[PDB]
Amino acid sequence: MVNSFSGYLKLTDNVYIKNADIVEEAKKVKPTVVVNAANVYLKHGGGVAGALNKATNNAMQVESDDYIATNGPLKVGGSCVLSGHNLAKHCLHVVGPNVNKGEDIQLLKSAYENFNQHEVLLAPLLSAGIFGADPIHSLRVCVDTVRTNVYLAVFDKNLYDKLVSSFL
Repeated sequence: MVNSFSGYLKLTDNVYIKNADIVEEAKKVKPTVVVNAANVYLKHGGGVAGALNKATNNAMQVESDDYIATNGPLKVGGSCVLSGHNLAKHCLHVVGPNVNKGEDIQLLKSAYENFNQHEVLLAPLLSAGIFGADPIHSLRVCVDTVRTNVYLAVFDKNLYDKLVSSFL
């Protein structure tokens, strides 16, 4: 079905990419699902998580603290669905491995598998940015793992251009 995502470059049958600030893109589109680059404690301090949480006026963090108090930490490679607040219907909090914590990059595939539970998502590249993985690798795993329709927002223009120009 037609959707309102605009200005994306089509990489494959199901994967699209744009140089965009995921906060602004979520505010404009109000997608059914926005993906957060979460950690196991849902402590949304920085990176994508800090930015999304700030845009919710800390409501995402308040909700997340209750989630953790009830359920305990997520697994690396795991996820949970919480409110999307003012950004989306739902936020899919997905934990990619953090290379700066020594976590196994193979868990990146498991992390992306969570996307297949949703027909359409707005998402960042998992484990990129402050999580320390190579974004080119993250994009490859995304394309080779996600079968549902995923609209990727890449914050940095230089990285966006490199991701497009190196894509196989």
